[PDB]
Amino acid sequence: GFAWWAGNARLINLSGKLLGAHVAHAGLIVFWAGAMTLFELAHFIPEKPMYEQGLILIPHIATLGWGVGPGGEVVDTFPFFVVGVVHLISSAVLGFGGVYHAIRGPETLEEYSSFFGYDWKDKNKMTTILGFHLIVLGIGALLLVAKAMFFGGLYDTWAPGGGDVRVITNPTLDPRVIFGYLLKSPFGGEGWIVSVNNLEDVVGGHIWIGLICIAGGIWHILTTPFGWARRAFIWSGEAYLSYSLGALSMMGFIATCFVWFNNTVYPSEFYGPTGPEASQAQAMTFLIRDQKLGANVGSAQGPTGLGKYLMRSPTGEIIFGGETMRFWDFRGPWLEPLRGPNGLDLNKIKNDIQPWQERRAAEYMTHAPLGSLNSVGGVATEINSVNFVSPRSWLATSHFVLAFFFLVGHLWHAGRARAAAAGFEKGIDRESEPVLSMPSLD
Amino acid sequence: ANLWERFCNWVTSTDNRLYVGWFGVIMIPTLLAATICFVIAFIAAPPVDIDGIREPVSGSLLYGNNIITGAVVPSSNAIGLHFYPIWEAASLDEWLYNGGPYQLIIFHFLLGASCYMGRQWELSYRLGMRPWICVAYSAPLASAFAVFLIYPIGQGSFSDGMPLGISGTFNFMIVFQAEHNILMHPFHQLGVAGVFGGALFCAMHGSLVTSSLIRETTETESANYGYKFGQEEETYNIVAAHGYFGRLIFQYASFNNSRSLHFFLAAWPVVGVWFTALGISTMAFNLNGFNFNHSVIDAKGNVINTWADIINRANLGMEVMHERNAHNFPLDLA
Amino acid sequence: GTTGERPFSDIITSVRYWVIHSITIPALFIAGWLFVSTGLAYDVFGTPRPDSYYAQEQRSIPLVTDRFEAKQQVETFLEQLK
Amino acid sequence: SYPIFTVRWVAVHTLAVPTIFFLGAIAAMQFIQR
Amino acid sequence: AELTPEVLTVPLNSEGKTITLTEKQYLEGKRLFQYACASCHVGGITKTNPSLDLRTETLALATPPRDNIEGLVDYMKNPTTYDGEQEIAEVHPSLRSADIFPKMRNLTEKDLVAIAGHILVEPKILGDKWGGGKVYY
Amino acid sequence: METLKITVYIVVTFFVLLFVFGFLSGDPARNPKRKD
Amino acid sequence: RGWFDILDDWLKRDRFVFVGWSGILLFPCAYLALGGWLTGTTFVTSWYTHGLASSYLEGCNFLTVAVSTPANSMGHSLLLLWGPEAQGDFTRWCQLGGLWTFIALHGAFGLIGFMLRQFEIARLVGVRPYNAIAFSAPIAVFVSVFLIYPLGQSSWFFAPSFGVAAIFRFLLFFQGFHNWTLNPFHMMGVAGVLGGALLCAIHGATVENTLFQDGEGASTFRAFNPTQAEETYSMVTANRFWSQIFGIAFSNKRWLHFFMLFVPVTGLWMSAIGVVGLALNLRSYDFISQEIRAAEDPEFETFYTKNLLLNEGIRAWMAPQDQPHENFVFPEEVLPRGNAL
Ligand code: CLA
Ligand code: CLA
Ligand code: CLA
Ligand code: CLA
Ligand code: CLA
Ligand code: HEC
Ligand SMILES: CC1=C(/C=C/C(C)=C/C=C/C(C)=C/C=C/C=C(C)/C=C/C=C(C)/C=C/C2=C(C)CCCC2(C)C)C(C)(C)CCC1
Ligand SMILES: CC1=C(/C=C/C(C)=C/C=C/C(C)=C/C=C/C=C(C)/C=C/C=C(C)/C=C/C2=C(C)CCCC2(C)C)C(C)(C)CCC1
Ligand SMILES: CC1=C(/C=C/C(C)=C/C=C/C(C)=C/C=C/C=C(C)/C=C/C=C(C)/C=C/C2=C(C)CCCC2(C)C)C(C)(C)CCC1
Ligand SMILES: CCCCCCCCCCCCCCCCCC(=O)O
Ligand SMILES: [Cl-]
Repeated sequence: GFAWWAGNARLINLSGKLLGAHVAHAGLIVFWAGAMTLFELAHFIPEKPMYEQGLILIPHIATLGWGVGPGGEVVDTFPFFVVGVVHLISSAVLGFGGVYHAIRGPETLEEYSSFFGYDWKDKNKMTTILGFHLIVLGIGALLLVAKAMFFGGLYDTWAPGGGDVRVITNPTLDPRVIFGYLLKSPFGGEGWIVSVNNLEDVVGGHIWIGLICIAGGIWHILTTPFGWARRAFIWSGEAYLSYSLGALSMMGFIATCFVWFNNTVYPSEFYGPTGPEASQAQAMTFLIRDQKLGANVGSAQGPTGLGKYLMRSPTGEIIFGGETMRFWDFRGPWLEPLRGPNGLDLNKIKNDIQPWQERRAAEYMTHAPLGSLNSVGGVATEINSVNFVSPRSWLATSHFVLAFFFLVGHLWHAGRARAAAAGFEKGIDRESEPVLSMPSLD
Repeated sequence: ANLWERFCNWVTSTDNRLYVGWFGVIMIPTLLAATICFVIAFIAAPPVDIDGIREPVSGSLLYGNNIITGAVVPSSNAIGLHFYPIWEAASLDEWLYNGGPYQLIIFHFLLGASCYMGRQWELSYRLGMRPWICVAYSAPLASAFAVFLIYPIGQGSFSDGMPLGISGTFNFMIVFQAEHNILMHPFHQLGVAGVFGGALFCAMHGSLVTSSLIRETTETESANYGYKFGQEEETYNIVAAHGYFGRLIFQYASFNNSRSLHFFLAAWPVVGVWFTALGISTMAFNLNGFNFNHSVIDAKGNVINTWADIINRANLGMEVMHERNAHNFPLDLA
Repeated sequence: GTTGERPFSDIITSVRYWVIHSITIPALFIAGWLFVSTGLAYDVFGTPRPDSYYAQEQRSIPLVTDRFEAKQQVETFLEQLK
Repeated sequence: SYPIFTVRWVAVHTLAVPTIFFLGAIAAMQFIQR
Repeated sequence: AELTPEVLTVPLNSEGKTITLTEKQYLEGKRLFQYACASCHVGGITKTNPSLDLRTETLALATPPRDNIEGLVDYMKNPTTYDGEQEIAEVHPSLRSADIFPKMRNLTEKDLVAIAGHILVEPKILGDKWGGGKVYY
Repeated sequence: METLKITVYIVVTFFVLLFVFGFLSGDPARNPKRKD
Repeated sequence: RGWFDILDDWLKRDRFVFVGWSGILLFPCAYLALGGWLTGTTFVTSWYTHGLASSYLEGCNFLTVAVSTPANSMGHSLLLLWGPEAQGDFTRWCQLGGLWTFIALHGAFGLIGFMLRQFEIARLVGVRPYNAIAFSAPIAVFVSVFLIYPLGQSSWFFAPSFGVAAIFRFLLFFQGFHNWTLNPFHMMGVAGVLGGALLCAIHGATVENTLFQDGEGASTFRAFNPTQAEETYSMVTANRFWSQIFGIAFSNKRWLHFFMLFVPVTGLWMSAIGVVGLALNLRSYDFISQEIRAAEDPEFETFYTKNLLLNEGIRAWMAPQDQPHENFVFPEEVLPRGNAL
């Protein structure tokens, strides 16, 4: 009894047409991944940093070690083409199965086959489908491990000499390290799992997750939910959707912070510098300029009494001064050579800054992730000239919006699933209004 | 008869004057902590070094503020996004100087308000209501997350979160405009349409229902006494209201279905405020309002100013003066 | 329910409607196009053309500064471009 | 029968006629160069 | 006002020879300046060293004088400090350092003249705005 | 300060456990129509 | 039947767009106000009054076009087409700012016409005139901002210009020059507008989530009938919910809907009063006690003093270009600026 604007709710109990909707939609996702990659490649100019060109998919491929060499220079565009073509081609297969199952195939699957058919309220069948998909997911996490360890490695921004593709031979297996990330505070200087800063931990985490997902998949194929879980959940397709919307919302907010703060699995070479990074790079830049002119940057007192170039963090570490004092948790391969045990090392600053560090700071300061909606780069008062919005801002903002709306959708569908399960989603029975049979509050 | 199940029955009782519920078990302590700390800080907290430059800003009444100027001041820029509970300070004196109370208040408040939203779902379920009032409240709730949590996360510091005070609020608005040109951002423009439109439709609906009240009283008594709580009959004539409003404009621009009408009332401001909350939340990552600065130039290349360049002059005056001691380098990159 | 005018949906799906308006709509569009492409819009409203905001060696705005001589000031400024 | 020309007809054309004209003029403007 | 040949006439060298650019060259120069330079030099300033701008009077006092096509084209090949005492190709884009500044790789000699001409023409159009910074926005 | 830290940890743990166990205690059944 | 009564008959016929006697004032004035704005934003410059481009023809977009105010030198001239300034020359009239007064004055009489239409239709249909009364708030805002405010100032130049960005500039002007955010009358306006939007949202949501099940569909809109006498949602359950969630709730539907009229209308009326004060520069600009302390005690700092520095920046940095008739020349060295920026 749904209206046209809620028309996809008419599929809740049509397993065959619903399968087609899902598979056709999957074709749309893979189609966009292929079409967008080819569009990005058609526009790609190798002499410009990726992040001056509005690219978000080529950076993901480069990060896996395809197409790039030392320093992130693009050496071969063919892997990008391949990725895009194969996705694009694959979307026709998914589109074909999708429209066949949506339009021509059995409307319900329960009759054609007891294996593919399902009842939302069949807790055994639901956990079995979940188990299969967990196994698939586990395999997917192990593919990343396979790439990193046996098929060319990954791009490592921390590699000595400017960054490079590196095979991961000793992934981190120590669960104190792997699960230690899951227990770190999400606040500053800690950063929960967003602080992962080396590829050994990245790959070992995916070994763990792959194994965990396969084990849990096997578990759910073989079990039925225990009574305590039976009594805690709503068992209906809309309820299950609502659970997944909540999970996607959570994941999207996490992805947002990943791309905004992490410069390891989102190398700044490809994505541009992070906000903290660019701010630090400004202070580095003027420290360099002023020191070259003769300034003693360690002893220069600024207007407030705090150091103009250098000051202490609240726990004593020597850090950049000015407003970037807030960003002293930043860590990046161009800056760490200057760090000693007590923070920034005055003797390294005076003696060991290299031209490539000067260049990188100047580049990152002038490519900070600030810009207008019409892609005028810089602070809001800047004049037109530079066409630039950082890929990090594009990826952060988009995924914040999506994550927010999916939380709304979680609330919408979770509340509706509860009300429909108890039988009052269409309104209050005039003849049995609960409040009319309750005592008054006063 | 079991202790836990009796506790469970009291927690979820529909007979409590104020509903508690499981969300209430978290909401009540966190709102009380935020409220008590807020009241005490507003009255008596000493000055706070908001921008981390050893330049403390007095926010409380006893230190020379009135109701309009007073604020609980954001925590120090020196802290940034670091977690600063009391037990991390060497002393309360230190915690107060560095703006500790702000953190305690906003974290307890955001948790408590979140649970307030869940509590709205929860009682609707206990009462056999439909469930989505809580979805309406997600619009103001999202807006508070934006200014107290998301914007600091994006800019790297709780010192750039919204101060808990009347003039502090205006300070936050002005700085935001200089750094993000929020007025030229479509999501804020949608917020204005949501809020202006919400006020419009509030007045419209109130005046149309009020215009069509059925005569049930005399000139010597308030017409409100013509309605009795829980009566079954509607108290106004919606067909007369529609007959007036459809002629004021034209027939098909007026609702005759009260359900669609009240759904529209709900949806317009909620959706507008979602957008404006998303505006703040995405300007948190410096995707700023439209920049048409020097977009119009003449045949020779002279800039021809538009009203956008005049906005820019105002934005510049805000930019160059804000936090006038806090910048040592030429770009205010966060 | 109705005041006797002809329903819109009946009109805009009608053959006669589109016989007339397939002419009148493009005609109006083209008229407005020509109003601009001929330069007439500039002259009617007094709007400067891209070459007519400033004189060649001029970065002063031709701002009207008198109420009752305003008409003549504008005219003086325009002749400084001929 | 239905009348052709009404007050409604006038109100509609009072707005539609200049709208299309303005739209054509604003279209032409997109090709103006300095 | 318009882009006349008078405005498009700039000094070619320190000896007073002049060259008249076409409108095409000027617009090419502008586009290329945006491609390769504006990230630091938007509006004629220098974001990473604001003490040094692209105003003609500043360039005139550079050693080698840079207020002419030749001086600017050379600067793009082999940049020096303002007093000419040190070569700074390793920290400033130039053809000499196109290995480390890749945007310089596909610049032709003609592109260099166009960029140099844009830098010399723009203060003739914009006045104090060119190189003056936010005060003049 | 450590006494304070411990107290808050304990108070928070306590309330959070009330919340988790309360919603695990057959919450779907606590409505006025169908209880299953 | 006299001629007047036959014209009454015709004016008051039930048709797709009701006309009425009020229509004779409303329809020409509204269409002229609207046509003037579209005409000016498409074709007309602000070069000679403001030194600004302001039309699509000139390269502006929907956000930056405006019909701008006349030059300050016009004072409060009506700027009639046939008046002494334009002398019947339409072109010069456009260039001098005549379309601004044209829109504002036709707009004002159109607003009167519209409120008269609300009265007229309400009398014909037999309802009470509260929608007309509510509309007094938009009227008060219009006259106070577009008419009274510039009349207390030097000229129409300082009224709002009719455009998106131009209004944005107006907001910012009011901050920097009038400290308008500090004004308790604006604050009451903010509360009535934000309070109205809250009431709108919370009332619509409440109704939609206290509906009676009056049909079997999952789309609950179908189970309403405009002639049913029964309430379509439960006031009783609504009241219980809000009483238990918030502590208090409405119990009287009439009071509820009057309150919805009251809150935003009152708020708008309050803001209009504050703007009447600003017509005279009668601002709530300062707190004297704060200034006395801060002048004497250089360590005393509040969010109030921080915001005045921002205002000072706004004024010095925007005035020369925003008020070109003043010929302000502020050398670099006199501009207020913090460190580095
Ligand atoms: C990803 C988006 C998506 C997907 C995949 C679906 C899928 C589906 N919808 Mg939903 N729907 C959507 C969006 C979507 N919808 C939106 C946005 C709306 C709002 C308007 C609706 C409103 C809606 C309603 C009101 C209803 C559905 C229904 C259905 C189902 C039957 C439709 C049918 O027989 O049409 C028949 C249509 C055609 C025969 C026309 C052609 C359609 C084909 C598939 C176009 C394919 C083009 C493509 C280029 C082909 C490539 C081929 C190549 C791979 C070989 C189907 C599973 C129906 C349902 O549940 O049935 C019980 C139903 O009543 N939908
Ligand atoms: C998860 C998605 C999914 C699911 C659950 C189903 C389920 C079903 N389909 Mg549909 N189908 C799908 C996708 C899906 N299909 C796609 C993508 C296509 C297009 C190729 C089709 C085309 C299709 C047709 C034409 C027909 C069905 C039929 C059926 C039924 C019986 C299938 C059978 O006996 O195969 C048994 C098992 C096999 C044949 C083994 C296949 C092994 C696969 C191909 C390997 C895994 C692929 C891998 C993940 C991709 C690798 C990535 C690569 C891009 C590099 C069943 C209800 C039939 C039906 O409903 O009859 C009424 C029928 O006639 N399907
Ligand atoms: C998509 C993934 C997925 C999904 C949807 C499910 C779903 C389910 N699982 Mg399975 N499970 C999975 C993956 C998944 N599982 C994997 C990979 C494993 C292997 C480890 C298992 C192992 C497993 C076991 C051993 C059991 C289940 C059970 C269940 C059921 C109850 C779950 C429940 O109450 O959770 C709600 C969660 C809780 C009540 C406890 C919360 C604990 C977390 C860690 C607290 C953290 C909260 C914090 C705010 C978030 C930050 C994370 C932090 C660690 C950093 C449900 C059908 C139960 C069942 O009935 O089995 C038949 C059961 O006993 N699952
Ligand atoms: C995995 C994601 C997912 C899935 C599968 C569903 C599935 C469903 N939803 Mg849920 N929903 C979701 C996410 C999801 N939703 C989110 C994230 C939200 C919050 C925004 C909601 C909010 C929501 C509401 C409010 C309702 C549903 C309803 C429904 C049912 C019918 C929906 C329908 O026919 O739409 C048909 C599709 C349309 C009418 C098209 C909508 C077009 C959108 C709003 C605009 C998109 C434009 C985009 C931003 C880009 C434009 C840019 C530029 C061109 C300007 C169906 C069971 C309905 C329900 O309860 O049924 C049980 C219902 O009333 N959904
Ligand atoms: C409801 C209709 C209406 C109203 C209220 C207005 C109101 C106004 N218009 Mg608008 N106008 C309208 C319709 C209207 N207009 C129409 C339909 C058009 C298109 C033609 C215009 C076009 C228009 C323009 C172009 C301008 C105005 C202007 C004005 C303003 C000045 C009017 C004035 O001074 O009148 C003076 C006249 C009267 C008040 C008439 C009084 C009637 C007298 C008493 C009778 C005379 C007796 C007779 C001469 C004796 C006969 C003897 C015989 C034998 C010789 C005012 C805001 C001006 C403006 O906006 O300024 C910025 C302006 O320039 N109007
Ligand atoms: C930052 C990464 C820059 C980019 C990109 C470009 N320039 Fe630059 N320029 C930059 C700095 C830090 C300096 C000062 C160098 C010094 O220490 O003296 C300069 C200087 C110039 C100059 C000289 C200005 C003067 O003498 O007054 C010129 C003419 C100049 N830069 C030109 C120029 C061109 C043409 C560029 C694009 C090819 C370009 N710069 C890019 C920083 C940066
Ligand atoms: C159901 C439904 C629906 C949906 C649908 C869908 C969603 C579909 C999908 C589909 C799809 C998803 C499709 C796809 C397709 C694809 C294709 C068909 C492809 C092709 C390819 C090609 C041909 C290639 C080529 C190439 C190459 C190879 C190389 C490079 C170059 C180029 C690119 C050229 C709708 C809503 C509408 C409606 C209702 C129903
Ligand atoms: C890969 C990687 C890694 C790793 C990771 C991992 C290992 C993770 C894990 C993760 C996990 C392990 C997670 C978990 C999660 C969980 C959650 C998320 C849950 C939730 C829950 C809930 C939701 C509940 C609810 C409820 C309640 C509370 C009561 C009753 C009712 C219910 C049930 C509803 C690292 C970092 C090293 C690095 C990089 C990469
Ligand atoms: C002033 C004047 C006058 C008058 C005039 C007039 C009256 C005019 C009118 C005019 C007009 C009357 C105009 C119109 C125009 C229109 C337009 C220009 C439109 C546009 C639109 C659009 C662009 C839209 C779009 C869209 C969107 C965006 C979304 C949705 C869809 C749509 C499509 C709607 C006279 C003569 C008396 C004289 C004096 C002066
Ligand atoms: C109340 C309704 C008022 C209607 C006003 C319509 C006005 C149309 C008048 C247009 C005529 C302009 C003629 C200008 C001649 C001026 C000569 C002079 O200034 O000495
Ligand atoms: Cl700084």
